[PDB]
Amino acid sequence: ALLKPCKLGDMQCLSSATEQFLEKTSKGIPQYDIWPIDPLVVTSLDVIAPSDAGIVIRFKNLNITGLKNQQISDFQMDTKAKTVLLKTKADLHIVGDIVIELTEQSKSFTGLYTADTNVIGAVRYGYNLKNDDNGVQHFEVQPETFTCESIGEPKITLSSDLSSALEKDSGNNSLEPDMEPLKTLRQAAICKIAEACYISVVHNIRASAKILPASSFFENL
Ligand SMILES: CC[C@]1(C)O[C@@H]1CC/C(C)=C/CC/C(C)=C/C(=O)OC
Repeated sequence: ALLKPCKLGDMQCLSSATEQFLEKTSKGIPQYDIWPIDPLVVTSLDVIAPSDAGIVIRFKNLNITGLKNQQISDFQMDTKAKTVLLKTKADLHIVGDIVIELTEQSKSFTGLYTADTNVIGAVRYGYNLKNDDNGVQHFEVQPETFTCESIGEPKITLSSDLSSALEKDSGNNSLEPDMEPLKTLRQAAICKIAEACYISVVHNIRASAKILPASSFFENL
C-alpha cells in the first residue's frame, strides 16, 4: 500500500494521498521503477541563454530537495475527455556543478551553483483505462505537457572563485543580475530545472499506474 484510494473530487483525500505517495517514493522504489524524488538528482542538463546563443550553461549532478513536500494547487480531471491537469507548489533547494561556456570567446568557468525558489509546476496529460493480460485494470498515462507557470524569486549563488573569474572577465567588482549569465541562471535555467523535476514527478505517477490497479487511485470511475 503506497496508495490511499480517493473518491473523485475529494481534494482533502487527494492531498493526504499525495503526502503519503511522495514520502513512500522519496528515495525511489526500484522494483516498481519509481525514481527517487527527494532528494532528486539530475545527471546532466544543458540550457542555452534564450537571449544569447553563445552562452551555454551545463549543469551536472544537481541535488534537488523539496519535492516530497509539494502541495496540490490545482487538479482538473475530466473523466470524459480522459485528461488530467495537475499544478503543484514546491519549495526547491538546488545545488550542483555548473559549467558556463562563453563559446564566442572560447572561455569557460567551472563551479558550484546554488538555487532556492518556490515554483509552480503545471502538467497536463491524457490517459486511457486498460486491462492487463491478468485482467486487472490500469491507468495508462500518456506523455505529459509541462509549463513552468511560476519560477518565484530565485536566490542564486555561485562559488567564490567562479564569481571572481566572471568579475575579472566582465570587469565589474560584483556579479550582475541584469546581465549574463545571472539572467539565465535566475530564469530559463530555473524553468528547465523545474521541468526535469516534474518529468520525474510525472514518470513516477506513470510508473506506479502500470503496477497498481486503477481502483487504488480512485474508487468509482
Ligand atoms: C494514474 C492516476 C491519475 C489518473 O493521475 C491521477 C492521479 C493524480 C494524483 C494527484 C493522485 C494522488 C496520489 C499521487 C500519485 C500524487 C502524486 O504523485 O503527486 C505528484
